[PDB]
Amino acid sequence: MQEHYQPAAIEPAAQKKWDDARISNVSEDASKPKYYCLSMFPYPSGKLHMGHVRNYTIGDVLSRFKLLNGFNVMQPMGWDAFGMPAENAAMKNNVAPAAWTYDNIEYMKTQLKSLGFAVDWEREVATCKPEYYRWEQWLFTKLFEKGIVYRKNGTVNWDPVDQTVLANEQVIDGRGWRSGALIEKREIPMYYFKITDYAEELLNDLDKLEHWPEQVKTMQRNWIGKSRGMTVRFAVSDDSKQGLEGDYAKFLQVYTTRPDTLMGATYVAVAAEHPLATAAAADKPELQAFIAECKMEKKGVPTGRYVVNPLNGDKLEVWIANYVLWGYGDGAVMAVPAHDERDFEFAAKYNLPKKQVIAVGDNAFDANRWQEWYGDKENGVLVNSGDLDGLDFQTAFDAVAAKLQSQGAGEPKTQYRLRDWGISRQRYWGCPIPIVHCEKCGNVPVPADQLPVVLPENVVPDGMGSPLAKMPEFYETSCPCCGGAAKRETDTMDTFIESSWYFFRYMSPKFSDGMVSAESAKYWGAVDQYIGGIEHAIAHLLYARFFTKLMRDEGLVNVDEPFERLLTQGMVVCETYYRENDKGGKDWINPADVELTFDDKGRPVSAVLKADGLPVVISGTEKMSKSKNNGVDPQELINAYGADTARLFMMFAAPPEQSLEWSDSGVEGAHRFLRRLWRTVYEYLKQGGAVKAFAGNQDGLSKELKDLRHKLHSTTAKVSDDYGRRQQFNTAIAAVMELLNQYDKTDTGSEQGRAVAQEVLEAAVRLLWPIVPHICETLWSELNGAKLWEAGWPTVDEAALVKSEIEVMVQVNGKLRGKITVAADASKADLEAAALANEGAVKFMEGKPAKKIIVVPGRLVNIVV
Ligand SMILES: Nc1ncnc2c1ncn2[C@@H]1O[C@H](COP(=O)(O)OP(=O)(O)OP(=O)(O)O)[C@@H](O)[C@H]1O
Ligand SMILES: CC(C)C[C@H](N)CO
Ligand SMILES: [Mg+2]
Ligand SMILES: [Mg+2]
Ligand SMILES: [Zn+2]
Repeated sequence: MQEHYQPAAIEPAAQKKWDDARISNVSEDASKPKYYCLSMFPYPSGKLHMGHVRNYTIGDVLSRFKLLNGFNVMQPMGWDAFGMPAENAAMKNNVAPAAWTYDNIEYMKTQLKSLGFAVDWEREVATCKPEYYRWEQWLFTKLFEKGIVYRKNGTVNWDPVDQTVLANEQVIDGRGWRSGALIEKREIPMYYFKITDYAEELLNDLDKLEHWPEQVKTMQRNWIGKSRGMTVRFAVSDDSKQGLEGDYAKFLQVYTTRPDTLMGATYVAVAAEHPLATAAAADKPELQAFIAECKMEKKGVPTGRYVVNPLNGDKLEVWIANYVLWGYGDGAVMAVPAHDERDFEFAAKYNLPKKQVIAVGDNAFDANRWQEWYGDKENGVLVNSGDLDGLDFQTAFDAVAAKLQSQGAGEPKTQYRLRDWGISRQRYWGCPIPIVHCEKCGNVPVPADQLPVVLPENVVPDGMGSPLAKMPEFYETSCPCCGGAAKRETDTMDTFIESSWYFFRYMSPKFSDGMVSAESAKYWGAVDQYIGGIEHAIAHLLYARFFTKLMRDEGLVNVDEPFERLLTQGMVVCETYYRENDKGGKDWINPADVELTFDDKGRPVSAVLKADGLPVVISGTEKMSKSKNNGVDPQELINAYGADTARLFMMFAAPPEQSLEWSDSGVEGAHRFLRRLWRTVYEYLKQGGAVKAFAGNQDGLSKELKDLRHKLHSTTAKVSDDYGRRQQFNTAIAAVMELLNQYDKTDTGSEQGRAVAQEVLEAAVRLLWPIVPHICETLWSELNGAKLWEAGWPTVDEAALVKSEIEVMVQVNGKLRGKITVAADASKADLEAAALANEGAVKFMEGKPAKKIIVVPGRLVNIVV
């Protein structure tokens, strides 16, 4: 064994050894229980950085832990290679998108292989390859036939800088998710996935996800935004039917989420476009006037027409209001000023009545001043509401529904804030949309036998709109239904399509007859463990659940939910710098290329780019990001310190969910521990070579060696709990450091000492193998001739956890009066102290003090009083 810890020697050799053994290349093996551990795959948008090291080392620790515990572990990696992240990176580096993406993939694969993650590289996928994207084109056509995918014009989110529409989940603070530019509204036709058809299932199935962070589930619940409401019909009065036709002569229909307040409605408000607006305004120019202004600030006019409250018979006047849009669904609303602030305003304004139908506790009701308990929907009971009196919100809701339905005057109605998912993009680098536009047949899907519609890879976008829209060699084609001249769709699919199903593709990435083979889907089931940032909560983590339910309903998979456990690792953060460019954007600058000037107290005041000595903007600590050019490249840390140092630092510096600020001192501290581990094994082997590890009954072992075995097996129990239940890796390392601390203070030079040292060191290197496998593999081979991954996870010897104690009898004047339990090395004075604390001795000494305390070593204490 060499004295110096030399990562450049031992890390390539350990990786070759694992690769040759094919430890990470797995099949559908029914002999071992499956474990599918997945880290969210990266965009080819730059070099990986130490934040990726944290993400992917967490996954590797969990994978290697389960591997040592006898699971069939699939841990796959691949490339989220289509769409805006890869294409924008290519354009920023003046490379064609395809050439950029494939070269960047090769660099990222080199970076990850140097880190020694236990990855099944035979399951590698690149989502920009036709072998991948043909299957999402397939699913698209299947769903398009059923109307679950559809094309429709409408108002959309337009990003003027990325020059594309965006989905609602890609608008962050009114800005595009990659550009940071303010989003505009445009009317552009788009292709949509009808995710609202699955809104109830996507909401309710969140309750299944006991092992997701509550915050992720709450964010998705609020994004879906279910509201249980009530459709309510007010019959039009017999004298207000002039001009109306059809159902609009019969009743006025409204939607409300407070049907518990229906007994308190005092008027209704109607849109300027709703038919009763027109009928009342037909002979009313002062009403056509309001209609014209309309066709915020609440303005309203009475119409003279009246409708009838179905629950109490009240006649209510219909109002035109500018706050009622002809897209409301009904285009008309009821008004309860006593319990809704908006209605309280528009009724205090126009002096419209306010009737109280809710009481919350003993709060007085002032009909002149609004209070926020008027809107309390959780702690209220109904008043002035007939047989609804005394009901709470949920009970009154169901009772109002029964009432309305008994007379056919209403029914429950659910709405959602969720809107359908707009997926088409005016961008080149993405999956082609398998649609052909025929002047005779309409928008027709490309038949399955003609998929994929292949994206040409030799395109350099000119930065002026959709490049495929300028390529008749791509879009001129024949109609698949009639054979006539037609045009391919030139919009492409958004990147989030590929990431919504890649975790199924990993199960059978070479399956050429479908998205995923039935046999492999049945074997791997769902992802047991998913690791990625909380930034994915509203987009990917919602889209992926939706796609899973789609594929299940197509009969491709048999799970309802893609990810069983989710760990959202904290962000590695570091300094950021940029310059404003002449295009109005920001050129981000790596901290390594910056020279800082400081203060008298150490404040960074100015910063310059070393290349030109010209200023840069100090932007402050922020998430390490490829797109902000602030990453620390792990390959450079590996070249200087070794991959194990990079991995150990990221696992030790904080609990995995906590933000982790970059520091060079953290790097050196991790390396010094690895030197300590190396030196500890080297010095042990130097003084006699390896021996058979202690095992079995430990009677006859010295107290110091028993204490070390207690610490050893306590440490195994703790690390096991930390990897397997708590998923906390910093405390596992600290626990092994404490074991080594005790080892250092223990004399292990004797024959039994060396046996215990071997046991300690064999356990330590296995306990740490998931975190720093290179050094642990190498040290194990110097200690022990067997294969580490065949020796398995260390076992807790419960016999080693029993404390060394003795029971001593206490007497008073010779008569035995009790029994005490003392440490095995307790002094004679500890026995005297403990014996005089025995309730038997105290009770039978009768207050008298001891005349003498006879002690027989470790057997008997005799208190003479
Ligand atoms: N600073 C970071 N700390 C921890 N995990 C990170 C960090 N940056 C990215 N990740 C994680 O790495 C995975 C891949 O993300 P991605 O490819 O978007 O990297 P990125 O640095 O965010 O790139 P980009 O800036 O182009 O979005 C995700 O699970 C993401 O949460
Ligand atoms: C699962 C994917 C949406 C992850 C992205 N490629 C990185 O944020
Ligand atoms: Mg369950
Ligand atoms: Mg990212
Ligand atoms: Zn046709």
